[PDB]
Amino acid sequence: KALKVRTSASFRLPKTLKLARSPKYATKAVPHYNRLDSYKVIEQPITSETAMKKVEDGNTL
Amino acid sequence: NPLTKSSPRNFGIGQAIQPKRNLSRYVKWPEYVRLQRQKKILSIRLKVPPSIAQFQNTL
Amino acid sequence: AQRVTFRRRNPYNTKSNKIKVVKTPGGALRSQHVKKLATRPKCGDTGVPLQGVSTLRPRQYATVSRTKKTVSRAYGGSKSANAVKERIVRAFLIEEQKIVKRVIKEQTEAAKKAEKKDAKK
Amino acid sequence: GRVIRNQRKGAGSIFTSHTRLRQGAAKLRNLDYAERHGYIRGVVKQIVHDAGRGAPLAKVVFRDPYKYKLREETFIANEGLHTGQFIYAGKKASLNVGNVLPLGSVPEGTIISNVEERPGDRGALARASGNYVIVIGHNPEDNKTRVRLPSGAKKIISSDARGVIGVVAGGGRIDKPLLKAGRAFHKYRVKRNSWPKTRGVAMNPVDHPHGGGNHQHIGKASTISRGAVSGQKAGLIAARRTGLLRGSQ
Amino acid sequence: KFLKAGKVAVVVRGRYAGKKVVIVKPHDEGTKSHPFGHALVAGIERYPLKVTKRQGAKKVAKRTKIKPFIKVINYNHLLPTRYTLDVEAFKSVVSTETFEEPSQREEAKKVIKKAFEERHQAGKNQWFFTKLNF
Amino acid sequence: KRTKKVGITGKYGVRYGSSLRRQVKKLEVQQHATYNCSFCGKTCVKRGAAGVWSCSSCNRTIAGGAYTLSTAAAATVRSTIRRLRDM
Amino acid sequence: NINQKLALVVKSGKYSLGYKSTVKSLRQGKAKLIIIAANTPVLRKSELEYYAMLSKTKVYYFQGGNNELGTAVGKLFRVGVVTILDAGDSDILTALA
Repeated sequence: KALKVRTSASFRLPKTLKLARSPKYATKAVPHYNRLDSYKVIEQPITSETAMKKVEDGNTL
Repeated sequence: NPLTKSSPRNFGIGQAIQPKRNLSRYVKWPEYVRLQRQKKILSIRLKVPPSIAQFQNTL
Repeated sequence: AQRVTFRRRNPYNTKSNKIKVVKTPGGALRSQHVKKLATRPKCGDTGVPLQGVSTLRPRQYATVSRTKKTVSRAYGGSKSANAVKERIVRAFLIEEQKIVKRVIKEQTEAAKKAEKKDAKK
Repeated sequence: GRVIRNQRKGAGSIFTSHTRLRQGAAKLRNLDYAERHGYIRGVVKQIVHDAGRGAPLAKVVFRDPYKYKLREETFIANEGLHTGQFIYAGKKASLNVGNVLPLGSVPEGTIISNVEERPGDRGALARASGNYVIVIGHNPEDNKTRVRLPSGAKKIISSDARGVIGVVAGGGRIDKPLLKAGRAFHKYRVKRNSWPKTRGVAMNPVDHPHGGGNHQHIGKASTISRGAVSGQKAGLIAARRTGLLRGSQ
Repeated sequence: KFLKAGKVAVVVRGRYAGKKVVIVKPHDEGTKSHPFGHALVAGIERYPLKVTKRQGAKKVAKRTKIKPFIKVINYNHLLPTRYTLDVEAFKSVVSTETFEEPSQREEAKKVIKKAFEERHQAGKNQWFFTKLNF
Repeated sequence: KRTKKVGITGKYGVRYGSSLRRQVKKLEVQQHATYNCSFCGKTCVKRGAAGVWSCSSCNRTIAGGAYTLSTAAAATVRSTIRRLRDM
Repeated sequence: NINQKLALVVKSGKYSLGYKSTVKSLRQGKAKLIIIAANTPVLRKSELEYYAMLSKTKVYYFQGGNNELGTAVGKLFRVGVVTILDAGDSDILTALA
């Protein structure tokens, strides 16, 4: 007894212990290898003659 | 004692922001609280019948 | 003679698409985009344009020194000088009256209690 | 036939009002403690023309008695309020043009506006330009004043109903004729979409009861039953009299 | 009458605008440098910050600190006051020569600060040491 | 004197007809004219959107009638309250 | 009445018009009586009225605004507040008004 004197007439939802995930098995099972590798990002270089201008003269492959 | 300045606060409607009194009475309770209170009342305000009644009058 | 085009893929003559034709040091005329002229900051109490405060679009001064945002008084880049003066005066002169009323009501209540005691006798 | 010009209005697609320019919900303060016992000083910061309004508004600023904050409230300005006036609202405030008592505190004879029908309505009666309620009576046994409304219709109100003392601003607007359609245009263009009204009579009998015929005429009593029907009700609805009205209202 | 040595005016225009002051040496007129009715006024810049019991030291020492300033202030910029607050003691400290030279300006501010810290302790002339709210 | 009697309403030319010109003239005089400012003392201008006056050289603002600073109703109601305040 | 008496000042008598000069002369103490208009704003009314009490001066409230005080002091322009520094011929100093 001697109850909780409150000030806010507004009764908000009382902050509580939001527990985190501790799942009994991995959903994915095997972590997937990198979607987008080094080699998989950059495919072919270019041979359009006006790129080979830009390579040699501008220093941009 | 000297530098400590007496200064009344004064809560006469249009003077000085009213201080945090207990507003327990005036809370917007959640629906379930509102039910289980008002269910109690509603029982009692009703003329209840005797075949219940006797469970109020307990040991 | 030397005509000119916008720069931006907004054809339209909107505010925030205002061209100023400019001779470039190529020599050809080129358009350039006149960014909106900021209106001057203003007083809180009055409609006064508030003095000593750089104009600048709300951001253009968000990264400018606060001397240029402000003046050095009481209510700097807010209330205006005589606006403040009005409300120092008014603050101070009122506080005296509130002191004066207290003395009146203190002494008149002391007289009231004396009048009732004499009436009760 | 069709649905009429004046059955759709309800649907509310176009015949919704226009609330771009429209400033704020013209309303009194919310009631209690402060202003059901003593009173509070407002401050009129702005008087401001409202688009699509019978009479201009007043951002009257008060103080929250429970937080360090100001609330600004759009009262309907009564001829008299002026920026930097001190409005005073609630039981113990006095009879002055802009103060806001509750009909109870207000002697018979007084002239009031934004009178709350029920108390806590934040204003209802006598809010358009120039209009005002007159507090006729007082029934302190069962606290309820009799009050005259601009119509005339005298009506019993709760004595705890409020209302801003004075007559409302924009008084005698309708003095002027508009001339020129265009000014009627801009009147309604800023409110709603009723303007121009075509006359049923002119329209086809598809589109409106009066419509059609080889002469523009109605042909069956423009008076209509009160217990009529959506689409029947175009003409003089539920009339008592009709025709050129002589004398008092 | 009036505007004598004590007179607790309140500066109205210019920086100290809204800060309470004492007219330490008035001049009706006549100076070549300040051609108008002006005072020399010492007065407080930062206030005493409102101490209490239930408080102390690294706040109270902190609170009880009082900056002062000194200024030649035209009488059109001082709203003078009932409240007087005494003393001849600053007059000799606050001369016209005291103004101009930056070191000498400080010398006064160093004395006057002490004088206000003297006064503010033992609650002498309380009004002058509360902030003018505006 | 330009106009024998259209006065201000001569903007409207030959439209709307002598009655609806007259009616408006009376109120377009009233509304376009300058009050005297209760507080300032001064007298120029100013109406600005119906029932909202003014500023002269001051800036306040005052709820008045549509076409005049004080409708007669306001003045009589000022009295009505002047009388009923005193009770 | 007052209007006759301020006329008696303005012809043969020394008097100041307006605020700054009033105040200048409240601070000099030359002001024996200041006549404040009504419409003159309560702030500046209360400011004068303060200075007055430090100078122990009379403050007569000219019932009526500032266009009609200028009138009353034989002026065209409106005057918000008059001082009466010296006007021994007149009777406003002797009068409570």
